[PDB]
Amino acid sequence: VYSYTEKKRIRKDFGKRPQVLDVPYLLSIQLDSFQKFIEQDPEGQYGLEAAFRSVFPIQSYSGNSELQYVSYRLGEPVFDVQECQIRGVTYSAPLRVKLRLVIYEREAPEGTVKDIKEQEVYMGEIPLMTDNGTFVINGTERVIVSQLHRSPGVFFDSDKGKTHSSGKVLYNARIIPYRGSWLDFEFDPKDNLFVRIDRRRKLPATIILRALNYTTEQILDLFFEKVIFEIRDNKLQMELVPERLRGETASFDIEANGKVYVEKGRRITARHIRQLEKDDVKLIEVPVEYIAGKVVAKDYIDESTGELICAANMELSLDLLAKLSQSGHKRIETLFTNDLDHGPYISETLRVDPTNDRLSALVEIYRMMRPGEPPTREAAESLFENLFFSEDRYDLSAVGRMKFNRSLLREEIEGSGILSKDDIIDVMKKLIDIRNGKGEVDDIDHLGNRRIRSVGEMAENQFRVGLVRVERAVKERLSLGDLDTLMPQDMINAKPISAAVKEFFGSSQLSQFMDQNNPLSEITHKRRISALGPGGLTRERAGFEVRDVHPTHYGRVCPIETPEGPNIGLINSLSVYAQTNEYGFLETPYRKVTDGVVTDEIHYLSAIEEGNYVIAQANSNLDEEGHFVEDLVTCRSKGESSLFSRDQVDYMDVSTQQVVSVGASLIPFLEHDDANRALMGANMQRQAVPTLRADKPLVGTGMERAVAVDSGVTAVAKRGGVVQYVDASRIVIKVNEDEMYPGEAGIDIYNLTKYTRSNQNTCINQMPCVSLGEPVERGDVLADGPSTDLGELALGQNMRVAFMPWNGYNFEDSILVSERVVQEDRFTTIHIQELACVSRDTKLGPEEITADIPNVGEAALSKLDESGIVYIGAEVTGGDILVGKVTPKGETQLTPEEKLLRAIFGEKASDVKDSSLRVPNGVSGTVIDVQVFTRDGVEKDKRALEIEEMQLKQAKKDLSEELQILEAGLFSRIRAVLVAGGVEAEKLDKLPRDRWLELGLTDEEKQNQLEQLAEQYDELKHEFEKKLEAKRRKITQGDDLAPGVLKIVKVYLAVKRRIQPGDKMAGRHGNKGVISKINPIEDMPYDENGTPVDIVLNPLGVPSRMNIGQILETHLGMAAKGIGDKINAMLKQQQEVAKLREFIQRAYDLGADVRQKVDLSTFSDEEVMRLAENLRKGMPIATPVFDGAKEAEIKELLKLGDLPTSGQIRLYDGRTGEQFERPVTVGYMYMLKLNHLVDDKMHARSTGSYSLVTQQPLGGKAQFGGQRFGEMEVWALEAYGAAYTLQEMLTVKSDDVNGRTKMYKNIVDGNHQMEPGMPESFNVLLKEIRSLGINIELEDE
Amino acid sequence: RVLDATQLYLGEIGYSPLLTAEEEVYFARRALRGDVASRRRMIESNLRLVVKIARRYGNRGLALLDLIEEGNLGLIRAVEKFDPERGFRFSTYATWWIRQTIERAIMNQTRTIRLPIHIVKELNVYLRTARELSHKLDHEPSAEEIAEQLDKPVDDVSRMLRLNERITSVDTPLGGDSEKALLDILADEKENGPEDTTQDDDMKQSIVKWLFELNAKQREVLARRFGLLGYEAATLEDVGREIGLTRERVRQIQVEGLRRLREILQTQGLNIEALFL
Amino acid sequence: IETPITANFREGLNVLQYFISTHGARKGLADTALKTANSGYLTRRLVDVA
Amino acid sequence: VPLDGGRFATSDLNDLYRRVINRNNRLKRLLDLAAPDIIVRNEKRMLQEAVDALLDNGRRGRAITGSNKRPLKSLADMIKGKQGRFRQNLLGKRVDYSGRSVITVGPYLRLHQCGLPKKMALELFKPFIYGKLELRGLATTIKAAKKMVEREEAVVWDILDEVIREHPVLLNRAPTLHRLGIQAFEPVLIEGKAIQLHPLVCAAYNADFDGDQMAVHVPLTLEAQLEARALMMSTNNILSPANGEPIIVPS
RNA sequence: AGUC
DNA sequence: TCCGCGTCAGACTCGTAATTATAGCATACGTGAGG
DNA sequence: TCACGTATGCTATAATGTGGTCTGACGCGG
Ligand SMILES: O=c1ccn([C@@H]2O[C@H](COP(=O)(O)OP(=O)(O)OP(=O)(O)O)[C@@H](O)[C@H]2O)c(=O)[nH]1
Ligand SMILES: [Mg+2]
Ligand SMILES: [Mg+2]
Repeated sequence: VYSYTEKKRIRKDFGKRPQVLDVPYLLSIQLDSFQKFIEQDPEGQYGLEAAFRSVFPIQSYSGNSELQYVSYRLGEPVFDVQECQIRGVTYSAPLRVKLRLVIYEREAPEGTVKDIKEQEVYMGEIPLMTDNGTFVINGTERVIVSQLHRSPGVFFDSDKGKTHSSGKVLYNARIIPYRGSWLDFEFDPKDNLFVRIDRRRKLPATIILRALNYTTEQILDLFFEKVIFEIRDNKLQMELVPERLRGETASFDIEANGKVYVEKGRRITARHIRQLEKDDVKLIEVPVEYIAGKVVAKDYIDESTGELICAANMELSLDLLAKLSQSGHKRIETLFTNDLDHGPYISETLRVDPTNDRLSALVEIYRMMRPGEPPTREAAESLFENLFFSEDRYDLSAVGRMKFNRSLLREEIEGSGILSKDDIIDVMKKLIDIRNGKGEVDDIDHLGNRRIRSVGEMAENQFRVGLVRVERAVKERLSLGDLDTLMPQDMINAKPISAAVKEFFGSSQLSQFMDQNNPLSEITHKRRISALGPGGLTRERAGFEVRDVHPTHYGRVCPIETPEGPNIGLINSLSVYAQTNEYGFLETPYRKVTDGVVTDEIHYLSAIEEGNYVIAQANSNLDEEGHFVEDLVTCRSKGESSLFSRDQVDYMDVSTQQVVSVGASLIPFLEHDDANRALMGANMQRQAVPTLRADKPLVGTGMERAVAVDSGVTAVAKRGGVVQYVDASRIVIKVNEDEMYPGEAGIDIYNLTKYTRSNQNTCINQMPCVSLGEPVERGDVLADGPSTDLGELALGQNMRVAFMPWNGYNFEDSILVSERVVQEDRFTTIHIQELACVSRDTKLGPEEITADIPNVGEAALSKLDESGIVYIGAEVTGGDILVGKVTPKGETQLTPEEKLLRAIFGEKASDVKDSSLRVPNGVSGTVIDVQVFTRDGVEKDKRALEIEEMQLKQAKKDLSEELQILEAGLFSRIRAVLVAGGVEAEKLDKLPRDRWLELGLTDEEKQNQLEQLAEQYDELKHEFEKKLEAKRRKITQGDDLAPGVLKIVKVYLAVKRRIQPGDKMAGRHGNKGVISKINPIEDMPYDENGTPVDIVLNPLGVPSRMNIGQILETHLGMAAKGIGDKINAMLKQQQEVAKLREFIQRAYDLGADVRQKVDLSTFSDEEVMRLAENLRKGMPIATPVFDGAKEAEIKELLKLGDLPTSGQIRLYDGRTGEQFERPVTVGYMYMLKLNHLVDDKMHARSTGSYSLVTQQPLGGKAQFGGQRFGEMEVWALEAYGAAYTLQEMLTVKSDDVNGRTKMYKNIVDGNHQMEPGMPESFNVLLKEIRSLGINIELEDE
Repeated sequence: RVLDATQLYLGEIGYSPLLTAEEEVYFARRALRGDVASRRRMIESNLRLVVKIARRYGNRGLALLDLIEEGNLGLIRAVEKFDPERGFRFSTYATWWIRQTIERAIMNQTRTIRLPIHIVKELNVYLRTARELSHKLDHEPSAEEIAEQLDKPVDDVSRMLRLNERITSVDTPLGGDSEKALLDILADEKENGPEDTTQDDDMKQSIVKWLFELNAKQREVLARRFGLLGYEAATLEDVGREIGLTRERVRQIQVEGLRRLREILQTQGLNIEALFL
Repeated sequence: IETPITANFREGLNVLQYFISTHGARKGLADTALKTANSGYLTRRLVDVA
Repeated sequence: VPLDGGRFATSDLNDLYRRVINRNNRLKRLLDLAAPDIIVRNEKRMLQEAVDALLDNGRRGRAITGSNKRPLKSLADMIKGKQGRFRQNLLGKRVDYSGRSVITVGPYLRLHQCGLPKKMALELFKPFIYGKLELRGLATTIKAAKKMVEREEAVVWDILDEVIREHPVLLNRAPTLHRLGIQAFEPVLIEGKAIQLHPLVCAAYNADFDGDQMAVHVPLTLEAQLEARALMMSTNNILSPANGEPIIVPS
């Protein structure tokens, strides 16, 4: 059971592990997240609903006036994505919000029966996400990368030494909300508990409890266990708890009843403890000396005087005991504090605490945050309540509350966003438990503590900021104004909200130009996770621990895909099967194992859930529809891996691929490649420029098709049916009755995008896959995108490669290529560049776009037409004028020479300059397209007007063909419905189709169908009118441009670049190279058969690199092509469909334990010859990642091709004809041409423009810059002798202004003398030091 | 550890007396008559009002402290032109003055290229109109749309919105990281490259050699006119001051010098070669 | 790491051995980006002194 | 300065000077007006704050944030940092007659040679061409010589070949860790855009041709040419200056 | 966002 | 002992170019051109 | 003496203390 597009070309699968779950939609994250932000939910606070209910209702300071939110609505987008990209505008929907101004009476108590004004106000346009997952901001496609941050909740951490060479581990708790001030608790070397509010200055931890209204005795009752001391007759007694002592040393002789249990000065073991507990020991007699040091719990006062004998939390003595006895207290509650397990921390912290009561504590807190400002009681209560106990300034969020409650071992997940008094104490309790030794520290890098924010959360936050800025304005105007004349829209401003959101989608670090070199680049960019940007880490902040692979990354984050750079470890590609949980943690699918039998029941487990279960490995062998074959299965739990029995196994990895990301999944023999090289391989696949002919990969994995489809760059069939009309522009499909809805006409139109510019100026071209009259199913590829073969992803071109040295032409990774590659235009690449020419208005006057340009050859003006615009189709080269432009010059006081010169030619050429847009130097292309944007008031150019004539008539034709094909397809249905219960075949075709409004039949369901088709026909009739008026308006519309700008002409050039020495090429195992030489076909090593090799790569760049994948790819590639060469030979000689069928079935069903079955047979003869015709240019094979082809399977495949098992061949030198002395590994490596072309990197400069302040030449090729002569490079000249070369580089070559011109003149004069001076940078330095008020004179000789 | 200039100043203001109605009247009568202490006490007591106004219009241009000092200048003019004879309170009158001086300062100091209040006021009306347009047109105001609403010239609206264009920092590094500042992209325009300056040297040197190649009387009225050898660039009629003293003979000889020189450029290999230039 | 990689590149690593490899690999790569700075800072201190 | 867009762009020193002048002049005013001393004091604090921001912003506590939120660059910041003027514009600089491109092997080369692309070398030796063109009398003047080069006439190639003869060029690779990271070669004009490097010196540069690039620099003076040929030539720098061993070693 |  | 300040490699490529808000009108102050 | 951008001036209900980022590190003073 295979689909139609798979019947055309089947990939052979060497995988053995049946996939229970298919690869999901890869662009899930971006779409779900943003969809939640815009999604209208009444209850579920997500995006805007949440944002409005959070801020609103806003009530005035006076309390008479209030503004309340009803609902919102997004207007439809003013411009489609297409018009936005061309015009250079943001693709957005207008946000209209219903708001109700309600007013109260001041005279009545809270009478709402005065004024209720309700109206729909504009607050900004919100940028919309494309169906692909991108935003178009100012006509540029951008991706907002999902973010990875610390989940709100609690975290318990500890400086492991660091502070105090004492080497004390200081434990701390950090409470992180989603919004609000941070609450820190920490220990000090002296075991005093401290609180930092908002990481300000230190305060004693007990002070915060006093602010929450805790008496001293209540605090102590919270942290400490009480120990009772009874004073009986004269001897001292204390109420014993059998264990408490436990692992202590007995300081007194412990006697119980009359009989001695402990010996004094011996350690109390488990036996003593169980003896005492079983004897039921509750009183023990003790010496008076033991209480010296014990801490009293409560306040004990003299009932006679009524004065305090001892305050709570005070160290007892023999005399205080005596005074207590004689007052009449024969029971003393003392703190249990035995070091070790129960530490007196809070007891010691109370002694450090300078504050006494609640007020004194609130004042001290107030004084910390606002130091200097006098306390008021109202102010201190207000500040403390507004810190962590205000619903408006503090919000843990659901995830914060949930992680908080789980960390404190609660049962309930959901609760208050504000901190309760119990929360804070529980946190302090856990901190102190961890200090004692029971309980552990949380790990920050653990994915259970790192949460994912995709777009919608971030758009939501910026939108809340906008609202908050508005709330101040609104509340301010509600109080000042008269309430009754004043409506809500005069108070609201749209520009703050629009500005907040604009700054996120345009200025933000996470909003970046989509990387569109190739489909994989796009798909991987959209599933990126960054720990950087706002609310995240910085490169400075980022250590070594965060960057490295965490155990929990298994199945969630790729371990082998991260930029090799400063961003190494902060930026992460998402794993294949990974997804976001409801709270935003990453989760991974796992197959439930029940009673040892491995069900297809699939559970997504979060980082924290995963720790708890034992998960078997994917490679673990299952036994035919039940349990594990092997007794001791290799599994992982508690973040570490070993053998387990079958009964212990809870779960298993869904696929072998789930560990890896998308990009790395496309690497065939990943299993045989070093992880470093593999990283750069997955990284270079993103740099692959699509060639002119998109060639499939012979050695694939199977992710090829998934990636091509999910990327969206391919046109995929929604409805299916049969293709009515193919064209190099469009595909119209007639839908099948079963999916075809009876309402609208059932004809799908996919318009294909032709040769369009990418962000990296690569070429985006869609070609049709299917032929005219082809039956297709839902989810079939209808048209191939730029780097896609029939449905599969095709990033470059496979080639006959031989591993062997050449005459140093492959020295260090250098690549030797055959001329045949260039001839066959393989790795020929298309670049579409967009150049704009802007006509601005200056103080002197408007710039003119005439062809009438001072001092210009007829050669140049030949290519410009009446208006001054180059013709479509015109080939151009550097310096040719594309759009002629002249700028008004003010009265030109000329040098006498120029007066003479302008007098000689008489070409005074009026008061105007030459600012024409001309082709950049050395770039050369054909003009494919021209666009003109004019404003409204200025009279249009003749060429601008003819452009609009074309767009208008072309628009009319497009819409007309829409209505025509839609009407034909709609009446074709009415014709079939009318036949249903009314045979009039020949009679209905004769009368005109235009007079079919009269035609009906009897009142049944079929008459209602006729009514549907008739209402649609007329709907399309008016729709066509309003569509055409829209198009006409946009074509006439003097687009609103930047101020100053009258019009803009955009020229699109198409350049064909040939492969050439200096161009960078790589494979998919991170194996790079620069092309050194293009060898004539004659020279290249050739086979016994006479066939020359395409590429000669250096053997020595494999064993050092430890990417053995490339060699396995080469052996299999040759075997694949071996079988393609057999099929090619059988197709050349026609032969039998029966014989081809035999060979091809034996081939597909080769592998030792091939998962994929192919019962050829069912294929019809026509399907088989179309399949063979595709298999002829080499049978495509799939080697999954970690479940790939075995060496023995590859050698078996080679034998089927009659190729050698060694995959080494005899080669003959093209030059000499003699044989190479030993066999050479030859086969097919799929190779990629990366974006790094020498054409773009080659740069040279003799003299140019110079920098503004420093007077040094500029940097960069775009600015025609000199190479930087850095400190490092200077030192080299210092080590040598070379003093003149150095001075040259410092002086006449850089700053020295006089020196450089003088030496230029000397070099044309052929003097080659320096005449050095003073570097202008130094003159500046002096001036900058004198500006500091330091006298820095230069003493003369 | 109170180090902050703002927190110190606000501490000092709080330490002041708050004035009543009868106290305001007593002090105000003495103040206008020219009491030292009365002026000082009325100013010091009403500093609080300045702050509740300067903190109100925050994050709009200048900083709080800067907005407080300028506001204080309004307080002084307010105390100077207060009328205690009118029953109406001081706070009411002062609020006007403080807002006036703050707004005026914010209109001048804020913009690097200094903008006149007349253009600023016009700008304000354009912007308020844009706001009302934006609320009803889901899109933003066009220049022409604003011009239609105010019944004013499109050119005038465009000139104003151009002046609104606020200034980009040159010293600011752009490339996301501190990679390259704008200064280093932007070249010195007024300064010619050594290539262009050397070309002018060649022309100048050539002219000197070209002057000693034509007729002695053909390069004595051609250069002394254009100001090549002479000191001042004279005209056909003004060459008469030297020795020529002619109008016709000067014009025939000027052009005779240029015609022989046109053939000197056709033979050396320029003429149409150096015409493109 | 207490568990070594028993396999070689010809044999092919399994998912667990490859994942375990990653740690060492990436620490190596991060080392080149970050540590080059301290090496280079030592070169520069040495150069200034002599 | 005016950007092309009609907008202006300015140094942050202008914002800091304007702070200082506004507060200073306001202080003059409040002294003319005999203001109460609390207000005079505030203005004197604010004046010292502005001057301290202008000299060294961020040392006196919280630096004054301008337009983005980034602290304004003050006088001291233009001198101080690595980025100041010392490290950036003075102890190293951008340089004329400098170029770069991808490197590739030249196995055919002798040790003292390097493949230099035609178009790259045309541009680097522009003044040297202009000079010979006028001594041959093929160019009447410099602007005609420039237009002959622009047209890339066949005679110009022959002249360029003549200039490059026995003229050494410096090749540099980042990072320049030791002195052999710069070496001089005699250039060999080659058609195509890639620089060709001799294999045996790849060791000193740590050059591997998987896309590395090199800077080219032209020693202009007779002195600089001689220092390149005698001191910095590939052939003459065979042994490592670090240890006695030959760096020029087959690999 | 990259390249050695 | 704790806070403060100081370093943290060297080049290269691209790409783009924003936001706010200050009322409204009448006399006062300066320069140039025309009568 | 006007023309034209710029500047100063006054409005009188009462109103009178301000309000972004939160985590580097290893060395060496004061
Ligand atoms: O981050 C980097 C990378 C590379 N380089 C400089 O570029 C050179 C090439 O960087 P490579 O990544 O090619 O490394 P390599 O040649 O040392 O080793 P292979 O993996 O190719 O076997 C490095 O040796 C170094 O001089 C840097 O300066 N910084
Ligand atoms: Mg390398
Ligand atoms: Mg390299």
